[PDB]
Amino acid sequence: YRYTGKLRPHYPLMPTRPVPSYIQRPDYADHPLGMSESEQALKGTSQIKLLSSEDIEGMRLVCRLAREVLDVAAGMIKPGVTTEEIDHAVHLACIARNCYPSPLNYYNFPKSCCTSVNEVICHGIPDRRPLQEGDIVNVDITLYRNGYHGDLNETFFVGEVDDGARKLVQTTYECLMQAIDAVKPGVRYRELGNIIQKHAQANGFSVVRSYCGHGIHKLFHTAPNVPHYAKNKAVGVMKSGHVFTIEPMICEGGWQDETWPDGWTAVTRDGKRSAQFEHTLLVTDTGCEILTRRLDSARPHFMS
Ligand SMILES: Cc1nc(-c2ccc(Cl)cn2)nc(NC[C@H](NCCCCc2ccccc2)c2ccccc2)c1Cl
Ligand SMILES: [Co+2]
Ligand SMILES: [Co+2]
Ligand SMILES: [Co+2]
Ligand SMILES: [K+]
Repeated sequence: YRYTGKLRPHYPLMPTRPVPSYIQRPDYADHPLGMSESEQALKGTSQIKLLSSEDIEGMRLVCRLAREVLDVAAGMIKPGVTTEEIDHAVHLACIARNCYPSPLNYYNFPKSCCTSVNEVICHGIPDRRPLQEGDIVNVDITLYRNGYHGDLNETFFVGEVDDGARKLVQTTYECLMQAIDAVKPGVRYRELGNIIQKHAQANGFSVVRSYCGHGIHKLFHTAPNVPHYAKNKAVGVMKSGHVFTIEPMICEGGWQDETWPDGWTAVTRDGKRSAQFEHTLLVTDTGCEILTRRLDSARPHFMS
């Protein structure tokens, strides 16, 4: 394998961390290959679930808790801290909230959250590498509670960053928020990618094509599929009661990705930087409810 940039994996990984048996598990937690029986039963299906009142309540609670856990991660972003230490703190923060960390053993994923530094687009595996000043780093959190998953991500600055970092992170955030702004019943899911790409393209950046936003509730990933690039052919129309994510991955250079021999880590083919943001949204009559918003602060961590 020829690495696309300077980043390398830092092994060995610590033994996987157990989740105490009192915390409710998703079906895949104990499947040997980490397969989700309830997801695979609905594979290849465009049909979007419409959430009941108790579904909505369950989605509200878990996305609130997921935010709390991301805020925990954010507080630890500094030079010399390893992504593995972030993951350990994340893992304990999920347990304290009586939640299962959804990434853990998801299709055998080894860790409790995804940490994506610089050229890693998404799905970075927490490891022994100390964060370096100048780095940007995305932490993507999902929690599982009483049957429901809640999912969000933010990109952070590691100490002081160069001007290109500031710009890429800002634009990425702007892309997310412009797409959230257009969410309301009757809007086509395929339109969000037109908005995202138009904004990224205007700022000299490209949009990753191989990963998408997703529906989420009792399933971690399900219908709808939500591309972040223009002229995509996404199937579906937004409706009051739909719950899904927008999670645009935006690149300094070109849009193309490939995966490390670990089966998970997705990196730019040119080794330039990528940034990402994610909220889980609920479609309402006025627009959408941002289930994963910060409740006690106006902005994402990179601003404050
Ligand atoms: C954004 C995103 N993230 C993930 C993801 C998975 C694991 C971790 Cl640790 C972090 N993120 N998985 C995703 N999708 C997984 C997905 N699975 C959803 C359920 C389908 C069940 C199924 C049936 C047969 C073969 C594969 C999958 C899928 C599988 C194959 C092609 C596209 C998407 C997505 Cl969209
Ligand atoms: Co993912
Ligand atoms: Co996520
Ligand atoms: Co997601
Ligand atoms: K990154």
